[PDB]
Amino acid sequence: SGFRKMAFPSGKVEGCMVQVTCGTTTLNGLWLDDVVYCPRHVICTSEDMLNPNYEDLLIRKSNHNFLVQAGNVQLRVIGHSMQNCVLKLKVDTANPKTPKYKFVRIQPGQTFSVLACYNGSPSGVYQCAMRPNFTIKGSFLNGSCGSVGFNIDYDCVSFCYMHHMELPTGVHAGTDLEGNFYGPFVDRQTAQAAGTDTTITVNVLAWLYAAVINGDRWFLNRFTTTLNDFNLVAMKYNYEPLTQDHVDILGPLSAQTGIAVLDMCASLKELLQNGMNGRTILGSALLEDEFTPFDVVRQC
Repeated sequence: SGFRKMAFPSGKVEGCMVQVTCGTTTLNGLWLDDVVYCPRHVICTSEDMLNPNYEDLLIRKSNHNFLVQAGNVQLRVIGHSMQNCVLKLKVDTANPKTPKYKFVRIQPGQTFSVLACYNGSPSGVYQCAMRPNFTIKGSFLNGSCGSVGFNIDYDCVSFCYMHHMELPTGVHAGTDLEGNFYGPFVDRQTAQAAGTDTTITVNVLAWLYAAVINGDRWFLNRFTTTLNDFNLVAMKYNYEPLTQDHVDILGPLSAQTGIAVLDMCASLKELLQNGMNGRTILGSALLEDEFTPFDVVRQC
């Protein structure tokens, strides 16, 4: 037993991180098949980021301006194009370590694993959630740019996130591997607002279920509730409102624990209306939202 915030094993993706250097900028790229994916602001200087025009600046770049380095060996670049905010560098060799992979755009509230890198080398791996405002709360020092996040299913790596930039509020932002940003952000160094960060209600429910599985039961009050009353209480407290789909997804956990979903909603409402009084749940003094229902089932 016990319950940890695990991340997927990272060996398949480590096999794929390279370093891309253009002009005086250096960040990390993703070498899959005979293509390398990286953020396009690899081509920008620092004064460039204040207001960059990417077609204009890309037009003063040719194939030999880009240094792709994998471990100690240099990749030969034989084509370059820009798909939204990712640059794609066609190189002359396939990655012999390319896994079975896919590019998927996740939805808010789902989770993934980030492999944090600097200079094409990994330094760490951690599990994080796509916030409802499409930012994430990561760990990214300079040169982390181009780090990717991913899920693994059996043998197949679904890439879902590539890091682009840190907002002036310390949260981070990025794109799918087709270059479209998660959220209303742009790759420009200007003041950009993230909206209200709400809590991923269904995840919190899944975690309370994980808590019951592992013996932590003290929050299980004697009430029940309705979906409407619960959304009332959720919206007062900046909680993403609960839908019958959410209730369905928690079916497995419901049946395993013998606790109806709406009874769980009653207990969660009570926790929202009265704090935790100093008790913990699974060793946390606050309500966790970075585990999906699928996360909880996989671990348990």
